[PDB]
Amino acid sequence: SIPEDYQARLQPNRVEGSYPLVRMEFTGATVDAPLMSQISRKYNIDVSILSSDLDYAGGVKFGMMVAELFGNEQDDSAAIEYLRENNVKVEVLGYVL
Amino acid sequence: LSIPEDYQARLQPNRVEGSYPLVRMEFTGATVDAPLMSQISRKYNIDVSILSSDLDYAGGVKFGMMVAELFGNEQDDSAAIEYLRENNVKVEVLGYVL
Ligand SMILES: [Cl-]
Repeated sequence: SIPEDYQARLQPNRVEGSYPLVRMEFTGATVDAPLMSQISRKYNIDVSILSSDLDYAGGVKFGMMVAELFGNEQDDSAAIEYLRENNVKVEVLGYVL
Repeated sequence: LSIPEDYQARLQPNRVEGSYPLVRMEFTGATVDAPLMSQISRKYNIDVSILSSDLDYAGGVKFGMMVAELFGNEQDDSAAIEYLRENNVKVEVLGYVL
């Protein structure tokens, strides 16, 4: 489920002037922390949230979020590995030009 | 419009020591097109602890709701809430979580 105007602009590889579009999955294995806040501060990422379907039930926060990550290549790569280190599953769908 | 049991039990009408606001934020096509959670995370040093979100993007518009606990100082969270409102996010302070 990716909006069609983002699809039309989605490329497989990173070109000049494009930014990663990610789908992030959260489960009861994901570290319990304000991770979007932390990468916003630590790596100078603007997390442009497109869609989310996160829920909290039975003591667990779970679901998915799709976001475009605005920053530079070094910073967005660092932020993606930080999220993976904290057990967010991150799929880099492509780069939005 | 639901809020998880365990949060409900801890949710107070007023701000006490060691409590933090729980907010419900509504996004419509009137909301400024900006990475607002990132912006308040930096500008006001707010940790946005997201409980639930139901945000969709269709037809050029992001819309829906997000419920989050806002961790920071009282001065900073009040400033961040006003910043969100100024950017046309509807913000309901549901209470304070102790
Ligand atoms: Cl946002």
